[PDB]
Amino acid sequence: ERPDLAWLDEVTMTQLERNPYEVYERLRAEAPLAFVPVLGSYVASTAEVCREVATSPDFEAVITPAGGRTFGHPAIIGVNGDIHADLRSMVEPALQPAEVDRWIDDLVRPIARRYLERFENDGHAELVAQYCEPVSVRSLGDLLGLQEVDSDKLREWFAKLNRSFTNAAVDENGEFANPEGFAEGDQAKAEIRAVVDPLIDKWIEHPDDSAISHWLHDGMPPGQTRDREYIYPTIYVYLLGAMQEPGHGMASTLVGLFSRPEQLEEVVDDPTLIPRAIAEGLRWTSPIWSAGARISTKPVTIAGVDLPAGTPVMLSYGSANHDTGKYEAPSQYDLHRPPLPHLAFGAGNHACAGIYFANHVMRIALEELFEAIPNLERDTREGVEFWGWGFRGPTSLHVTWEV
Ligand code: HEM
Ligand SMILES: COc1cc(C=O)ccc1O
Repeated sequence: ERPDLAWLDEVTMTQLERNPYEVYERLRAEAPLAFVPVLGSYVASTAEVCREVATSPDFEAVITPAGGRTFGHPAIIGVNGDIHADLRSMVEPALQPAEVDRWIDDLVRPIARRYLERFENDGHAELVAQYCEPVSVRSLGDLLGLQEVDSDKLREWFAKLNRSFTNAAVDENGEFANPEGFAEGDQAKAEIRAVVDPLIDKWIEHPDDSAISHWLHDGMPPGQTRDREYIYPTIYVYLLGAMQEPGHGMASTLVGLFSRPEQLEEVVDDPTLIPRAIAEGLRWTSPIWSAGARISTKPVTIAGVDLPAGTPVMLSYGSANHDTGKYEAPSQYDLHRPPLPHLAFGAGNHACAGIYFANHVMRIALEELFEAIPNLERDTREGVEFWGWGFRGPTSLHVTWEV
């Protein structure tokens, strides 16, 4: 509807999935808050606007249309008030820093070693499928109580939920343009139910130290549990983003380091720099790139746009993390970038609950990788492609090393 942005009418969903950075560079300059027709929503592209919307008292949580179609209610990312307070209290115990420090090393390090031992003497590997994704899902899967669900299956589930959650394209009338793209999300949920319903049956009668068992029991009156239908949407939140994003983050960090071979050498030589390398990695390609949204609760003015009450705004944190008002040459990976705040974990009341855990998973995984393969190099015979608008990461990461 905005005349000078008529070019946005020609932006396609495929373009945003393959490479959103050119469109979003224009948005950050022309319209930090803009309606994108193919997404059917206002989008916030700059750090100032994302931060304001995510922390404003005049906005509250909502799920995107395709996200809500995929997860239903009450997904922790999309609720407010008393329900959100309860779901936050439910997930937070195992994520508390002092608790994570008690067991994170004994959890992740043996998992990383197990997967590394399968290929560390081959001289070649595709690290997304052989290392980054397995370590991410096996670590969280064991924490949750899903020890008997294979990492192949956890990876398949987050991939299907990813595509369903981000099936956001809409047509002229604002209707989903690809309604059949939700079917594999529905099929993944059906499989998850078949596996998890018996585990919940068991945990209700025999609680244990698994996180989902504690979700059922913690804070409840004696003999009561949270109803499974009340917690399943937050289980899906985990089985998508919590399973996927640490693997995305460590892979993007590696791609970034490979693009700066001098900096990769530094980090291999001095592993205490791995946390700094990961933080730049998350800024450089944010795993949660534009998955979330807020909705206005009152009429509000943002970036010169007068929004009525009830207006959704998508939070494109991955674009915000390339805001040239903050960073110099943000499209380049730079380990020695001055440490600044970033928005890869969001902001406000709905900011990431698992930051401390996620950073440790990524750190320990990179530590063990660089120890087992110090002469790791990227297979330049292959190129690295990134995919995703809602969630973004490399689709593969071929490497080689002298055995
Ligand atoms: C590098 C890995 C990760 C990244 C980049 C990431 C990023 C984010 C982002 C951007 C949000 C939305 C924040 C907002 O809307 O302002 C979020 C929400 C959330 N994340 Fe993380 N995440 C990561 C890993 C994890 C892990 C491993 C867990 C659990 C163990 C987790 C648990 C959560 C939860 C529960 C929420 C919802 C918070 C709420 O709505 O109140 N995250 N995360
Ligand atoms: C932490 O996992 C999730 C986070 C988000 C944030 O927008 C969306 C879907 C997810 O599964």
